[PDB]
Amino acid sequence: TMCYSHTTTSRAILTNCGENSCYRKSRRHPPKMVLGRGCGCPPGDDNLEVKCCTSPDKCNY
Amino acid sequence: DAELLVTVRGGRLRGIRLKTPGGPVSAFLGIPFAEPPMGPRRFLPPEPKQPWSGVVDATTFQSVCYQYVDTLYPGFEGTEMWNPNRELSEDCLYLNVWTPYPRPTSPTPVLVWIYGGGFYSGASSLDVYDGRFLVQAERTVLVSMNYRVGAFGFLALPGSREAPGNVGLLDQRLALQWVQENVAAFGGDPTSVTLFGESAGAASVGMHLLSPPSRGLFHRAVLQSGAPNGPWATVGMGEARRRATQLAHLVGCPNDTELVACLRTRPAQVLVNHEWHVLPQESVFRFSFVPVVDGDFLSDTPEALINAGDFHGLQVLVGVVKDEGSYFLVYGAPGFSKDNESLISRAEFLAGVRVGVPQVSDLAAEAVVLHYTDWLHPEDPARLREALSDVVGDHNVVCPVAQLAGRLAAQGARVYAYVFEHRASTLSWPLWMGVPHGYEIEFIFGIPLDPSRNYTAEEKIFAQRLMRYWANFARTGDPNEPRDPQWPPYTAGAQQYVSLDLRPLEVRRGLRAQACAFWNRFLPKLLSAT
Ligand SMILES: *[C@@H]1O[C@H](CO[C@@H]2O[C@@H](C)[C@@H](O)[C@@H](O)[C@@H]2O)[C@@H](O[C@@H]2O[C@H](CO)[C@@H](O[C@@H]3O[C@H](CO)[C@@H](O)[C@H](O)[C@@H]3O)[C@H](O)[C@H]2NC(C)=O)[C@H](O)[C@H]1NC(C)=O
Ligand SMILES: *[C@@H]1O[C@H](CO)[C@@H](O)[C@H](O)[C@H]1NC(C)=O
Repeated sequence: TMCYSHTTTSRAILTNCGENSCYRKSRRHPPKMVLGRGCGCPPGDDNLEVKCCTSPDKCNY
Repeated sequence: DAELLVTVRGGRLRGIRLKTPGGPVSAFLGIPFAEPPMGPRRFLPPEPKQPWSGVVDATTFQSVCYQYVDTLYPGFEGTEMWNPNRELSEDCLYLNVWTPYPRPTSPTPVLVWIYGGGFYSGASSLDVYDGRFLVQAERTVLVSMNYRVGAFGFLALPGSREAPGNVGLLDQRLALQWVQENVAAFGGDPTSVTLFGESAGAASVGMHLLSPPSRGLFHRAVLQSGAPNGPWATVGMGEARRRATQLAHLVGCPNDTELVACLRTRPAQVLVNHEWHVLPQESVFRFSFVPVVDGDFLSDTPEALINAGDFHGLQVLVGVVKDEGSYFLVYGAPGFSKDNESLISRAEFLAGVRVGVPQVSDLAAEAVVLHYTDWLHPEDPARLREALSDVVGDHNVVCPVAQLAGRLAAQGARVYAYVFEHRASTLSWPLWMGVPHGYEIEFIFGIPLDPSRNYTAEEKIFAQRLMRYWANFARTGDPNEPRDPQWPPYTAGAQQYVSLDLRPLEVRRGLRAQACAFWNRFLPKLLSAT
């Protein structure tokens, strides 16, 4: 799968996650700032919400 | 040209000339004004740049101050146009000078730009901040600096020397001092300096008005869409110590000296990773590290200083866009997205009120709902969308600004006020957002004059009309084009302001007067009792 990729301090690029899943890290409560996008499916937390997905392309937007 | 060569107190510079439809302009980009605040200097007040041998390349912009990058909407211009357009660095204290070609012979009035971005972001190199058209069209000198944002600029352990706080405002002040001692080199008059800024930039401006060590550094102020007395603009010593201590726990940091010594060893990115965690509640239009009321830079709260202050001798220009609130709602208010028309239900509206008005009793929220519901149309989605837009915009911007303007005008200052009501034809945000936060800027700098951009003809004229208003204010303290429609001062009684759009000057009354009484007079009485 083709998903977005970036940290807190880099612009969003496209990357080939492949058969893995994607993720969208964000602040759980408002303001819901996006803090990350990439490959895999990492744990979130009280302050960090993670959203996972598998398809289609650009699904972690 | 020998006009692209200039000598300042610290050494020689080599500028670049810039093309514009009306003629060339000389630019000096990325002049160091401070010793780079890295290593053991992170968090400290800035130190002045030491004299250099040789010629400094001032042809290009310098590094952006280390910051979070807003990536809500990947590939979207509406958010990306505010993002860093140069590599991030802690070595970021540089400023920029634009001056007419040829260099003026008589000392010309200076305009200093302080950018906004919620004290967590921003940069002097962003395209929308280009000095070239304003300097060419009006022959003033234009200066703009980078100042430290986020933790690097505003993390405070109040009372400590290792992290006193407010150091990004001190960055701004150092650049202003540089202007006093170097601006003649470019043809500028240090006895005529006007500060202007948008959002956090405007809040910054307002704080320089309230901090005596800054008063010798400028003569006039323009505050666009922001005010020091905004609920997002300052934070107490209690909260600021809590927030910085939270952050130090997140990055693993065990005595205030030990705490900052530890913090200074962490890579910049590790600090930005954790910035958003330390925010207390659920809210939009709230930022982690902002200016602290510590007794130093501010001797009291912005409100107490505004109320007590003497402002004779001052000209201030203040204003707001038509829809201050709308931009922020997509950062967490239920039902809001830029990818549809956000026609929310009443249930979403009520939940959104709690988000756009953080930290209040349930009773206070019912009061807001009371005032902002049309009881003839209590459930109409479009109206509920505009109303929550107003709630957030009024609380955070229009009503702080309006109160500031009334207190200044009554206490000496000569005040002029505007509302900016033109939606740019090139605007990339949807139509329900209207004229949002920060979309008057591109016209004030006359970005529509740029050939490579797709602005209409009436907008080119409009922009030049605006640049004239702003330049007239900088020269004389009066935007009025002498002579023959006229823009009247704002006073607390008559409360006159002007609309700025393609149509000519229209004079109205009351900056959202009914709402402001709720926020400034009643709400405080309610919270002081419940
Ligand atoms: C206008 O847009 C908003 C925001 O939706 C966003 O834009 C859309 C085009 C899609 O790409 C969405 O994925 C995207 O978030 C819409 O509001 C959202 O509606 C959905 C349901 O339609 C909400 O999801 C639900 O969440 C609850 C828990 O809160 C769950 O129980 C449900 O199972 C379901 O997942 C979502 O929370 C909400 N987004 C938020 C938080 O703002 C809105 O419906 C849309 N209006 C239209 C379609 O005209
Ligand atoms: C102006 O509009 C044209 C339409 O074809 C487009 O190709 C170009 O990229 C636009 N330039 C901008 C957005 O400044």
